[PDB]
Amino acid sequence: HPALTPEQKKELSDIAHRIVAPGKGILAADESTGSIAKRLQSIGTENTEENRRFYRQLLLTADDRVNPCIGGVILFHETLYQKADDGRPFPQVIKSKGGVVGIKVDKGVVPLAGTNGETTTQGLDGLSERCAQYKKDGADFAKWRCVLKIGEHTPSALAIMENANVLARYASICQQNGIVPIVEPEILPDGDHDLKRCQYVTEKVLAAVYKALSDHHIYLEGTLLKPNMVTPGHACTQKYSHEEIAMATVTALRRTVPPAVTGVTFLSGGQSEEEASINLNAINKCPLLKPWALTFSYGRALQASALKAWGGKKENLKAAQEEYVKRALANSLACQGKYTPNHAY
Amino acid sequence: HPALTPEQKKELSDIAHRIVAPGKGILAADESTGSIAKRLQSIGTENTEENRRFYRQLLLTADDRVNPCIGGVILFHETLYQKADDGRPFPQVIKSKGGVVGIKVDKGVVPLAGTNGETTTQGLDGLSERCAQYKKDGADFAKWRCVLKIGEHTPSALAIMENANVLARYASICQQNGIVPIVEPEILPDGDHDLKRCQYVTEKVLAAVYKALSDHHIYLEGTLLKPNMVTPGHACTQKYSHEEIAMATVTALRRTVPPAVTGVTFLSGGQSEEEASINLNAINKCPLLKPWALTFSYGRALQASALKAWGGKKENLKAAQEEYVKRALANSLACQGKYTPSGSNHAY
Amino acid sequence: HPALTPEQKKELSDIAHRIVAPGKGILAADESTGSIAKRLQSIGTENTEENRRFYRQLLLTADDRVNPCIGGVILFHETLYQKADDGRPFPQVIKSKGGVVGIKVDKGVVPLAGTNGETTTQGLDGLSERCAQYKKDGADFAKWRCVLKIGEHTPSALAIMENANVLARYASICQQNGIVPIVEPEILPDGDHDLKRCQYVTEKVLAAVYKALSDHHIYLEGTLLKPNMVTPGHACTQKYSHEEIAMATVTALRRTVPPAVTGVTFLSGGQSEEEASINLNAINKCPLLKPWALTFSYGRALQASALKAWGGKKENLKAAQEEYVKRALANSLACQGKYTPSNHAY
Amino acid sequence: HPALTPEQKKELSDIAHRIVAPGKGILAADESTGSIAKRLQSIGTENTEENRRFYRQLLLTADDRVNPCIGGVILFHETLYQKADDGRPFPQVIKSKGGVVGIKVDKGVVPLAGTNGETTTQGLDGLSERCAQYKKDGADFAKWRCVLKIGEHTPSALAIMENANVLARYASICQQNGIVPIVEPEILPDGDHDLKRCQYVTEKVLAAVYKALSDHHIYLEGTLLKPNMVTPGHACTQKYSHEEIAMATVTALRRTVPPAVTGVTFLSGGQSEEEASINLNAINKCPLLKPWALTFSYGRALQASALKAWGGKKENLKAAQEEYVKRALANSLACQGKYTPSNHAY
Ligand SMILES: O=P(O)(O)Oc1ccc2cc(OP(=O)(O)O)ccc2c1
Ligand SMILES: O=P(O)(O)Oc1ccc2cc(OP(=O)(O)O)ccc2c1
Ligand SMILES: O=P(O)(O)Oc1ccc2cc(OP(=O)(O)O)ccc2c1
Ligand SMILES: O=P(O)(O)Oc1ccc2cc(OP(=O)(O)O)ccc2c1
Repeated sequence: HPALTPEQKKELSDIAHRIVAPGKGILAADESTGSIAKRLQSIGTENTEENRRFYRQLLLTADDRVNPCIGGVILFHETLYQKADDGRPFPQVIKSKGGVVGIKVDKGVVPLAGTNGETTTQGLDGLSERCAQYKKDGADFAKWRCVLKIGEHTPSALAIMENANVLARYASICQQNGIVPIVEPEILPDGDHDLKRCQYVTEKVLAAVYKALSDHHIYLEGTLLKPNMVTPGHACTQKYSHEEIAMATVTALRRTVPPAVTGVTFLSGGQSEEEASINLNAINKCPLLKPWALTFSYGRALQASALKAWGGKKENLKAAQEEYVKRALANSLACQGKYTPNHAY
Repeated sequence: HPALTPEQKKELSDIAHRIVAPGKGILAADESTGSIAKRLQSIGTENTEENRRFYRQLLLTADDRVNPCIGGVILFHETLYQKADDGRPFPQVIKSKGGVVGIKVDKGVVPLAGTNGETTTQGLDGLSERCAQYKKDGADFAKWRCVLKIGEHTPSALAIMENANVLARYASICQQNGIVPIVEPEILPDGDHDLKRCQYVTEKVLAAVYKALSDHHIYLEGTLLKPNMVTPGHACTQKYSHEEIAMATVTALRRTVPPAVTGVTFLSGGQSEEEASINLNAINKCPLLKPWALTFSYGRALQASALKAWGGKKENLKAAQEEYVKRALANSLACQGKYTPSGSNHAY
Repeated sequence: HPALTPEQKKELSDIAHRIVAPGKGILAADESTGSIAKRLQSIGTENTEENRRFYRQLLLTADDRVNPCIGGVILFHETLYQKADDGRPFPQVIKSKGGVVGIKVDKGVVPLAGTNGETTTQGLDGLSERCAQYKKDGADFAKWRCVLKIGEHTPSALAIMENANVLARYASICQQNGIVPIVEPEILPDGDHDLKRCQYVTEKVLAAVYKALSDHHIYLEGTLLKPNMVTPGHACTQKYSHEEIAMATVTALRRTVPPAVTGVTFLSGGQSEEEASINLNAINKCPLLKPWALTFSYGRALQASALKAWGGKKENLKAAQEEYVKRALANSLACQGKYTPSNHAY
Repeated sequence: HPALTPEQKKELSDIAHRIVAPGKGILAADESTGSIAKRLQSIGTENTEENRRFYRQLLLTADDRVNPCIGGVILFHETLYQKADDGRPFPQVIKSKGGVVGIKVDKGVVPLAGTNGETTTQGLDGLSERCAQYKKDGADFAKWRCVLKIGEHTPSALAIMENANVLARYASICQQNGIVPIVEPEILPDGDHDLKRCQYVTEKVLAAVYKALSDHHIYLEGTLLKPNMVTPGHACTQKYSHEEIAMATVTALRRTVPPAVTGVTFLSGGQSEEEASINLNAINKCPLLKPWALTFSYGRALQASALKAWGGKKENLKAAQEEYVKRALANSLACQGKYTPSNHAY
């Protein structure tokens, strides 16, 4: 009673490797209806199904310069079943440009009673049947987001254990259905903590994640990790260089992520488009041994400038697509250490 | 940042105590559509909504002799929103007879990959909103069933840990919504294992359950436990007395269940009606100290003869209700150690 | 492959029940040489082997009024091999008065690196052989003390897990050698935390303790628990009644201690002689259901006045023994709820 | 509350890297008195301190061809304080040849009650003081051996958790004293299980080991791992190539051992001299990515021919040393993948 056959393992490993192939990263376009509404609101655009469709089309149909930059695209359920103006389903559009289609499958955070505002994430019910259908409809990987926060009593032992366990359940169900799970334990940058505190918490969270994945018999070669970079908190007064951020990030990963993991696809969080590229580039130039692909799974850091240039106006299509292409090319170079605009750990 | 206020704790504790008050147990009538279908096929009756309504009505409207016997009734979702012939919602029927209304909220078992046929249970998604709605609609306690199996390499560490964890998540969400959770970690009797193997596994499962409930800040006084009795496997060749089953059961509970737990409501599993009554009565006569109510949460051990006597025929209503009443009375006496058919310590 | 046979289980259960039989508790006299030195220093007495022997003799040979009060006596290694003036080994003196002999077997606390001053406890190496010898030499139960502290980031997950685990190892070894283990996870009263914080930490620690005992296959009927009472911190500004202390303590125990545990023998900690008796009495009068004996395992709360009355002078023997008898009698009444000098909010 | 300062970290990391520098491995000569007795008995030699000293001297004073092969030497306590014929302490002999001195610090296995013959390991009591003394006396790394067995119900959850936890306690204490800990969770080859069963158990054990090291705040860059290679059981009838053994071994390590671990020093266990060299060579030629040194920490695989050529006779000194030197050279090439005498299926 092994969880997976050699054939199933090969399929998962091959998918995971395609997504993070050299020079490639992930466009994270899986904002739910409530979250994308706030993005559209920031440009005074109504949150209609058509406006959401057109915006996703804008990103997915950028010119072929993005093909070598984008190994995967994460979609929200609605977008997976939408079509471009030429009638092609968006999964077909993505594949025709050399991309793997991903689907976000979690159903949001819920409060953990007895904690200081901590959450876990729901979405396991009927997940297997959903994954089998998503697989039939063109998806080959999935995403599940857990959220943790650095504070006085947080993240607590309960929150670390519970989020690690539910990530492992999600990963197990995905792999039974031919879907590569992206494991996203995000530690929010909120607060005034410093770099080494983020590093400490990240190390503890990731140790818990991989012990849980082991307990649940997860095939690591058929997974990806989507962590926060190790950074000071948003309100931290002490300032750090990108090389220090890179060193703390790579050290934390080296202390917790088994080499069998196929790749690490960083979330951009609250970083600017340039900051996310500079940090990712510094991570890839960090002189330590890094036995996994180190690339991007960016939302805002790929979309910010495209969203503004668009402004909800059809005539700004080309201008908006150019901004996205410029960030896709930048981060493709960053994940190779080719982008130009220690014992203390 | 405590999970619950003193007012919320009092509500949950008062509910839990009402359900298992002396002489009272639970009617477990929460079979899902697929499971009740098998019950109806066994008496050649069609599985229609009306036949399900009629059958549930048959149990819930039995004469007032059941009132001091039934502290609680577990319903399936459909039944919570059905009505008796007089137009009364079934929850109002139950309450008017002194019972607390329960709702089963799990969404069935699912396979754990990498195990020898082991499962966990799903049903957490949107559970808080469901509990708030069920509370509004008259439910005060809930049920969630996890299933474990004694076998070669089972129950495994993973299966024990995961089922305990999901039970604790369910219990936490229930208590946030004023619903008393019934925690049901059922160890099936399938297999040829002997009595002391069942006792060992039951002790290990219950220790994991209560550590998980602690980790998730569960208020034990506002919970009930629905375990298997400790019995040999169905295929075991060695035979045991009811006194030995009782001693093994009470010993396992005394080694694992904190006295703050308000009550233990046993499942009947594959036991016959009489066997389940005799065993419960022996459990209550066991001379060891037992700091929780020890009563019943019975499905087939309350229903089997009523279902048969009914046979799907409206003219058999009174005869079917009489069979149910008889088992309700029997088990009311058994959960007091007062049941009669007339109506070594360190070896464990 | 059960850990114990029915015969080994009966032996352990019988011992545990003798120690905590109704009206009985434990004299904890197992201060090591460095700790008893501070006690003798407090009365201007030199810390010699003979002064330690004499002081322990004073306690162990008090008159027969203590016999129904004292179910057990915990000794330090040295004392287990000392003799009274009549030539009798101290274990024989204890047994002759109806007491079970206990031996402290831990080797003190050690720091946990990476923690905010937290410790675990050492003493497992060669413990099985030590237990076998102690059993031959008249001991039937043992004691092992872990120490946890309430503070900003303490007790940490690491400290709770590690102390629970080492207690389980100790208990397992003891039970293989016919010794009933007393499991002592002391949460110190140091600090300004309030009563509900102590209750919260005590509930979490004891849940960890009993999960570890389960994982290690410990026979609970052949164990005793020696916990702190649930009290405010020593420096807490909010004040509480003995009844609140009792309610918080009994509630924490009811939420964590399986009924199979044979007895709970409270440590006195920093409490005065009278405070420790009043609190134990209030615990036994608490109206909730308590399915285990609730009695005492007291050091200073049985010894403080005896030590002062002695003052190191052999001519104060009887006066000092009288002070210990008075506290033994007080606490025997208290563990029955017979001593006189909403639960949903917990 | 960080466990170590940057300076303490630098020292441990520097030591760890010196031991497993390219081409180098470890001579494991830390057999205790009882275990070396079995070795000497197999060559008809009396187990006296002098014969133990002479045999250890024979190994430690082998000619300078072993200097680039031997990065560290593990000694038993007795040997750390013995001297060569010329009066030089053995630690000075080792260092004068470019070797780091190691000390075995565990006190052997003890049974876990309630298990099917499983053990944990003892040795924590007073370990901090022992480590500080050993550091003073020339040791810079240590070894602690836990033993697990593949059987019907083994290794159990209890055995895995407890051995991982005690290994982490040992590692923590070592690092507080400037000693690099070698963590040895040996899964025995006993039994008739196949290669994938060993791989499965090895992955589960190592995942538990590294979670425990994380919980105890262990600095992984200042540690080494001494695991079993992944092999079929001794009584398994199915046959495997060295390339399959290598693939299963590297796959297991890639799934569990964080890249920050400085090196993996395989135990030889029951393997012959040639088999252990050939397997280590195939491990280093395995085409998968390996972010740690993969070298040897060998006892009998370095000593077997030398012990037999010696036969307890002083006049066989040079013939015996020659056999040891030949195996040090062989394994130095093997840990470089230069010794000569589908992946989804794992
Ligand atoms: O809860 P929902 O809004 O439905 O899901 C989310 C939540 C956060 C996200 C963040 C993203 O950017 P990045 O931080 O991954 O780079 C991209 C997509 C995201 C989708
Ligand atoms: O999965 P479902 O069938 O929908 O839910 C179930 C499963 C098992 C049951 C067993 C019962 O009898 P007892 O074993 O509690 O006495 C009573 C109700 C039950 C309901
Ligand atoms: O560390 P050592 O000194 O060797 O052992 C101790 C430590 C604390 C003690 C406290 C006591 O009083 P109580 O708290 O048990 O009532 C009695 C004996 C004690 C012995
Ligand atoms: O129990 P003790 O005898 O005191 O210690 C041991 C036990 C096993 C050993 C195995 C060795 O060979 P290898 O398996 O490390 O290659 C070398 C030294 C060993 C020492």
